Amino acid sequence: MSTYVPKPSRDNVYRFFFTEGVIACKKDRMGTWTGTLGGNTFTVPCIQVMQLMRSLKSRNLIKEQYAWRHYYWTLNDEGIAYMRSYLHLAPSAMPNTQKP
Amino acid sequence: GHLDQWRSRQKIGMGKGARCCVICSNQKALIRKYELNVCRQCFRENAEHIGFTKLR
Amino acid sequence: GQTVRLTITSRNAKAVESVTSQLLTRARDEKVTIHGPVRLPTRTLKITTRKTPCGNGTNTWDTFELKIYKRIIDLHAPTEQVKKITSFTMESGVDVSITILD
Amino acid sequence: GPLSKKRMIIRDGVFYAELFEFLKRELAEEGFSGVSYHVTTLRTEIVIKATKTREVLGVNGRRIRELTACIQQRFNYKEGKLQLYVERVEVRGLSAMAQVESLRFKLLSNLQVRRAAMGIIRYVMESGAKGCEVTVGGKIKGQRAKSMTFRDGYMIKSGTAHKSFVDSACRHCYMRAGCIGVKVKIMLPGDSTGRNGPSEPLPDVITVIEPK
RNA sequence: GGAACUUUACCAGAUCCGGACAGGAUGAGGAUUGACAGAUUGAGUGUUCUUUCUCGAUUCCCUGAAUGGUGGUGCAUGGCCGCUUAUGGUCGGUGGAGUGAUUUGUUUGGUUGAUUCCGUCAACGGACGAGAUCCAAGCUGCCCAGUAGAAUUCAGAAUUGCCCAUAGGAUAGCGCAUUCGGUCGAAUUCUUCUCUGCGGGAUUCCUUUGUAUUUGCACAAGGUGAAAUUUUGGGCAACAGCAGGUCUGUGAUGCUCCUCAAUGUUCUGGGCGACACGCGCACUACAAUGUCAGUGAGAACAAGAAAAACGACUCGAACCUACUUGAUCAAAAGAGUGGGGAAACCCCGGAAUCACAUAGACCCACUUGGGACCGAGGAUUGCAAUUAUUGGUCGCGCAACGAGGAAUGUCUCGUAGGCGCAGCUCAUCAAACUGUGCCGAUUACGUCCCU
Ligand SMILES: [K+]
Ligand SMILES: [K+]
Ligand SMILES: [K+]
Ligand SMILES: [Mg+2]
Ligand SMILES: [Mg+2]
Ligand SMILES: [Mg+2]
Ligand SMILES: [Mg+2]
Ligand SMILES: [Mg+2]
Ligand SMILES: [Mg+2]
Ligand SMILES: [Mg+2]
Ligand SMILES: [Mg+2]
Ligand SMILES: [Mg+2]
Ligand SMILES: [Mg+2]
Ligand SMILES: [Mg+2]
Ligand SMILES: [Mg+2]
Ligand SMILES: [Mg+2]
Ligand code: NA
Repeated sequence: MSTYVPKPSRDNVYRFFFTEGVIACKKDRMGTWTGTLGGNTFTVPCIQVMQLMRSLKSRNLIKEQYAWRHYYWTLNDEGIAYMRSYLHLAPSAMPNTQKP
Repeated sequence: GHLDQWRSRQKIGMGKGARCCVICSNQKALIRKYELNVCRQCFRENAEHIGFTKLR
Repeated sequence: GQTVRLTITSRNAKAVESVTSQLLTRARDEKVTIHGPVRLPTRTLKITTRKTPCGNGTNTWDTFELKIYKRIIDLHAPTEQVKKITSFTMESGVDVSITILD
Repeated sequence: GPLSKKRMIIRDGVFYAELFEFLKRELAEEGFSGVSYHVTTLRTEIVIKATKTREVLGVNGRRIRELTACIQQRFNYKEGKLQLYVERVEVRGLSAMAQVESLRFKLLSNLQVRRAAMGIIRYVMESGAKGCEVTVGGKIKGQRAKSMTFRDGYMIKSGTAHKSFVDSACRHCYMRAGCIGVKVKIMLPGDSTGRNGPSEPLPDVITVIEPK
């Protein structure tokens, strides 16, 4: 597919990434990635998700783990701060992995 | 039209090129019995976890 | 008269026998009619592959086998009672399915 | 559609194998020792065995909830249908997976192979194991690769009974010179409790009960 | 590793960046993306131009460094596998002996497949390997069957006695005669057969006017028995190694090579299949212990369909197969109607080696043996069949081959050999492999001549 990521698609992925602090995606270029954002489902191509997460990893904002044709990206503390500023959320906002 | 040409044949989804190991994504010597879709070398390493055992 | 079939399936022989015995004892506690348990034929999944990762040497093979043990217990009991009998902790890897016979 | 029983068993085995691989890579530095899952209608409960349960959990279970998010997203579990639990191994020295990770960590810290391997053996034999056998191979000294093995106590190699009494695990160590393989075997003490030991008497051991 | 495309690593070309990130230019008075049409082109491929629209800050331009690679190096490696090595081998501790390397233990004798045991003993104590354990197969107990069956009653239906064939032999029967899984009948009774989780059962157990015998360890015949010696067949299998193989399994991996007209990736087309030839393995034969044509009775392992997607609204379809039609006229097809998630449908699994007193054709010939090569028609799988994909039909058969020199492989009982069937590779294709059952011997049960 095309690596060129539309800005709304990036915003949806980042909102999902912050809401659920982990994104798991199969490594297939001609594949589709599905996520749920406060209800409903939005679809991003798997290759574009890989591109966005590769950029984040190069900036040391996330931790990447790979196993059986699947990626497992987790936001770091720096990544949480980055997403909170990028998404213009309140400082009290936290991913679901951190809520009590 | 380079998007339509890009991976146009891989989108057909037939033959050995459409199938790969579910562990290593290699397209050679694929065990397709019982819909395992695991490479033979990868199966020997993971057979114990899958549940198979060497008996006789 | 409602007849309910319980199918116990696993790849561990000890686990399936333990679950079947526990179901049988609990079913007799509620003094319901029992048919079985029936030891259905055990199926062996067989995969034979070369041992070498390359193609070199004597063509030696590994024969991997997986055995599946299945049991069926027929109960003449209401669905509420059969739920009570089923309501217990089972071993891991044991699948118990409840179906109402026609 | 309803998959046949053969397909269901194959699917469940593949799910376990992928789950084991994911946790092995994720919890390598926490002494990952195994994983078991119990499936019900209400939820699927997964229990992780590790030595350092504090690092597996994290603060307020941050790490364990991140691992839950990984498993839930990959296998498309619904909300409230998946749960993870962490339990510690009662004896670390009787777990081959925990010891082989410890040996790999010590080798990655520029420690001598003889020192690290003997340290593992002393710890394992102190834990009550009948025997320990660790081996390290590949580019240990220089350009030429050699394999060296360190053993103590009992060890059975043949038959099918060593599949029960012997706990094994092998890891790859990535050094500057190349790849080093470490394999740890532990002769589990036959203990009447099934947690640490097959609980069966050894296949070739015959005991005569003393008369009253 | 049975490659049409893909696979694919090779060749002729053409795309994309899947060069993250950082630093520095340009930059919403627009960084950039994608395109209709006409040219370029193999391409109705915006790949590039003309032309303007479109998307907007994701990119683009330059340097660095990253990334990927079925690029190298298996003589840098891990892991795995093969082999030395299918035999009975291997190692400490303490003690003895040597200046030491080393040696004893670990052995002269008998026995065992066995460094297996019994004895003997500068050793004693142990640890592996062998054995034991494990998995199947043979006999058997309990448990069990609306996913296996059986028997018995009534009810229905069928044959029913004089019959001897175109020439008609041999082969049981001589209180109640049999038969009908659609008779798509109905009820009682059961586990003999089937299914199987845990058991039982075999061990040199018993015998010898045997061998050998101080003894011991044992051996040989015969009993008992389903089974009589590691029951049978497998799996596992030590310690040392090999510069054996694999960097073409992996997000295994060090160093190094390429990296934007790329050795990355994708697409198009070729090739991996080419043929004076040599070699290894297999299939088919050379025919009458046969080939055709017909009919009968008859196995066992096994496999079978799909999604975070498509339609309806959880269900359907993919996969396998039965029945019927096609059929008032070939096969192969094509179609419907069901069933099956697989002890449930296929299935009472009608495999063919085999059998036939079939009163069938052929009659010793490269012949009705053989079926290689090649020609025309048609169907099917696939996005694509030319370099025949694969079946089916009629032709070709005049292509050799009439039992194969020197050499050489494997094998001791349900074995060799012969015969099929399933799985596997697989959209289509088996002369391969992995299993399975069927018909079933000759020979030896010995030796160290050869290896
Ligand atoms: K001395
Ligand atoms: K040796
Ligand atoms: K023909
Ligand atoms: Mg042993
Ligand atoms: Mg053995
Ligand atoms: Mg190509
Ligand atoms: Mg690679
Ligand atoms: Mg080598
Ligand atoms: Mg190697
Ligand atoms: Mg010696
Ligand atoms: Mg002898
Ligand atoms: Mg001897
Ligand atoms: Mg492979
Ligand atoms: Mg070839
Ligand atoms: Mg002929
Ligand atoms: Mg082959
Ligand atoms: Na390499």
